[PDB]
Amino acid sequence: MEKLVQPTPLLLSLLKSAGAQKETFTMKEVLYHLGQYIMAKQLYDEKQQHIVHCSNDPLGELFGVQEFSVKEHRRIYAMISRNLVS
Ligand SMILES: CC1=N[C@@H](c2ccc(Cl)cc2)[C@@H](c2ccc(Cl)cc2)N1
Ligand SMILES: CC1=N[C@@H](c2ccc(Cl)cc2)[C@@H](c2ccc(Cl)cc2)N1
Repeated sequence: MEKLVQPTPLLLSLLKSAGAQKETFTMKEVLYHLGQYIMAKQLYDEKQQHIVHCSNDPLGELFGVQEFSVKEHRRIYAMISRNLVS
């Protein structure tokens, strides 16, 4: 069975605002809901669509960055892990 992870309060609140309805998730599920949030908030750069703008959004504080690239996967996993229960 795939390992389930447990978002801490702020990430959990974001995930549920995006439609999530449980407390533990596979990493694939966490990433899915985050992608939905980013899409819904229109955070992608208009010309460089790999870039997510966080400087005007609470996601910036959650991840601790101003922009990130969807192509930097290790970085994204790290930003999520800081928001998972150890
Ligand atoms: C969950 C997801 N599906 C893709 C998509 C792509 C286009 C559309 Cl219309 C819907 C979903 C992608 C996306 C969303 C927005 C942008 Cl700017 C770039 C990539 N995110
Ligand atoms: C273009 C695209 N690829 C997916 C992905 C899936 C996994 C990873 Cl590590 C990167 C991009 C998804 C995404 C983007 C950003 C986040 Cl935070 C979550 C999901 N959007």
